[PDB]
Amino acid sequence: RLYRADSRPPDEIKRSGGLMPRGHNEYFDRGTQMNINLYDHARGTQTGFVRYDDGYVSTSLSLRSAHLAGQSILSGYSTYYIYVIATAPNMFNVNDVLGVYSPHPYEQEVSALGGIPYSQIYGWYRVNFGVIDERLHRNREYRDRYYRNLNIAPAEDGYRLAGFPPDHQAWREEPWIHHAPQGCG
Amino acid sequence: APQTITELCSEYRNTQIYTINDKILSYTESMAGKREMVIITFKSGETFQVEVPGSQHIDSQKKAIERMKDTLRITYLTETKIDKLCVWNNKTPNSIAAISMKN
Amino acid sequence: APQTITELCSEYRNTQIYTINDKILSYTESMAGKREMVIITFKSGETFQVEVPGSQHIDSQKKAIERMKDTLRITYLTETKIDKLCVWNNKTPNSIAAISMKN
Amino acid sequence: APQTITELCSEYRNTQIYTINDKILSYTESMAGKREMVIITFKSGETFQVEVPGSQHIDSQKKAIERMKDTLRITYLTETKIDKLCVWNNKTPNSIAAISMKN
Amino acid sequence: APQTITELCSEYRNTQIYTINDKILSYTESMAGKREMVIITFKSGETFQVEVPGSQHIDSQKKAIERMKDTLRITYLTETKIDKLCVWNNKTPNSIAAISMKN
Amino acid sequence: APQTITELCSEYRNTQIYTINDKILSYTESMAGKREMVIITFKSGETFQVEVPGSQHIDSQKKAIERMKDTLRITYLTETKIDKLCVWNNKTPNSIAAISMKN
Amino acid sequence: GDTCNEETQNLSTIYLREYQSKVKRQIFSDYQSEVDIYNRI
Ligand SMILES: CC(=O)N[C@@H]1[C@@H](O[C@@H]2O[C@H](CO)[C@H](O)[C@H](O)[C@H]2O)[C@@H](O)[C@@H](CO)O[C@@H]1O
Repeated sequence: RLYRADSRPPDEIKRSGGLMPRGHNEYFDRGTQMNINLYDHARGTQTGFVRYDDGYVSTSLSLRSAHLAGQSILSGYSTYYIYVIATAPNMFNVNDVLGVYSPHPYEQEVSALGGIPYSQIYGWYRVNFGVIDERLHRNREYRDRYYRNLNIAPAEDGYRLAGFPPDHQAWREEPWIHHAPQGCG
Repeated sequence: APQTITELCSEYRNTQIYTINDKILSYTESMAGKREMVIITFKSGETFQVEVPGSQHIDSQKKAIERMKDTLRITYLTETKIDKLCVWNNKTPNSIAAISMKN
Repeated sequence: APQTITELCSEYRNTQIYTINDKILSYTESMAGKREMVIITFKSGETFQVEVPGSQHIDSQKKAIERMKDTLRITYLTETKIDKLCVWNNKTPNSIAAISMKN
Repeated sequence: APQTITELCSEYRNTQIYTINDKILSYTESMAGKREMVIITFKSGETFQVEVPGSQHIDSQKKAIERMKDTLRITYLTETKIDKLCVWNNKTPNSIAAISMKN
Repeated sequence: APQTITELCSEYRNTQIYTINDKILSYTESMAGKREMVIITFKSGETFQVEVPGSQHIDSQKKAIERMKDTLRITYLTETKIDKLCVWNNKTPNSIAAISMKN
Repeated sequence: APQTITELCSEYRNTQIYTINDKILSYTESMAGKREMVIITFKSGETFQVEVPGSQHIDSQKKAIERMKDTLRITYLTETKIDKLCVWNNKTPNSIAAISMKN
Repeated sequence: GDTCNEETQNLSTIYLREYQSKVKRQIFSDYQSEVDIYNRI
């Protein structure tokens, strides 16, 4: 399971369709196409929100790490949440995919391409005056049978989705070269 | 007129109410001759069937048998907790008479 | 024709609107002889039923009764919010005539 | 045969096309005798109904009226955007003849 | 019996396989007299229909026509990819005879 | 009544249990005359069919056939794992007599 | 331009639309109600 610190409340997330990246209103909402790029999302530090720019929403591998981010990020807030997210193919390990050019390495992020649908969220914890309430609230709409056997997308699949700018050397080195989009390399 | 499942279950002979409170573990559906039925079981070890339409059923129950089998398939797929079951216990497995779901 | 549930409800004697604005708490379905019906309950304690088809119904209601039962099972399993109900208040539990959902 | 809803709508007298391009706001289903129907509305204020089966309907429309009520219910529940509606404007609310959805 | 849509498709005259490998772009449904039918299109510009039941249809096909429209409706909402279509090319739009989905 | 797909299957001649433990890979549906059917295949290579209602079918089996086809459509869409299948192996592809699923 | 990056953008959207369909197949299937064809016909 992965975790994300967020000021946005459960009922808001429910109306939105899940933890949405910056700018996207409804999860399925088409028409209003947004820029979806991994490398640009990974370098983008945002205040008021844990990295959720450029068609991706980032998460952390443990409650503690997610909690560390909320601390420095949602520092101002008197009450926020840490959502417990199930692993599925829409998520990519930013470190594994970006490699040497990993914007902020030692932070070990895993980003969900296009957001995190509500049915993929297991539950969440409330955090008051920066202290986690050890009572997880199960999301009644979490698809257990479905997400039970799912896991993160292997880095292989993220390579071409790497978003590196046209040149970036990676496009001319292992293993981004074996996967460079039509115009990269 | 009955307001709940236990009240409804009492209007009949040879019925028992079982508080299940759990989702169905397995669903089995058969179209084989004289065996057109649905069987479900639970983690508890309990097995229940929906009888093959037969001579012990009035014409009004015919459409009701189909609805019950439809309900068991969807409840299974959605992983919905069944609250209680009213069943005729003079059959093996015990025959379903009414279902109840809560929350 | 009526354009709203209230408008439609008022064309009948012995009816009234119940402003629900909530999802169904429990759903009970029965295939027991002469009592093939559905019963739903709300957090408020309000209990309504879909009637066993009898003489009181005209032939065109036959299909509408089955559909209403299909509608209530889906609403329940999906926790879809119900807006208002139009019920014939001359039955126990109050019998359902129309349902409306919103947003 | 028609290749589009506009082209199909044009073969009937008293019909008009409404470009909705929006999800349904509310849904109303009724099993009340003589008012076995469905009514839908949009945030724009539009209200349309699927008519109660009557002498104006040929036998082949009966199964289509039924399919249409099924379609509207699931379209509402899934919050799927409707594109256009072909409606007969000699009824109030306007009566649905055809529907189109685009992804 | 056949084991693939192509095998099945080749047992009839006036047919042909179209490999679509795409979701449906638009869905059209009609309950208009003599035009009770469904029409679908793809971003490839192809348009297909499920014909209105007629005398070119044998009785066993009647239940099948109905099922096909149910399938097309749910396939459309879920944005599920159609793999191939077997269609009679002697109709405009071409008439769907069978469908296949993969993954 | 049988309490298991295996037990039920063994009551028939020319049947055989296949342990699948996987989701359907592809779904084929046909409405072509004399070929109204569904054919499913798994990653493992097995291909199965729900056959055409012929003289080899009893009346109570016509409704059960439709139900099976409904089940196959929904399990394919939801990617639900089939556990076991009881098939009549005296046909090509083998015909489905019953299906089982668990989680 | 529509070289390296038009690709990444179009490729990412492709992966997403595929996933979104897997999701709809889950949550929208809960609304599917089966019909008695022999009663319809
Ligand atoms: C207890 C009993 O034998 N009752 C009779 C009915 O039997 C029950 O019927 C249900 C279906 O309605 C189910 O099969 C039960 O297991 C069965 O015992 C039935 O035969 C009806 C016929 O009018 O009345 C009996 O009294």
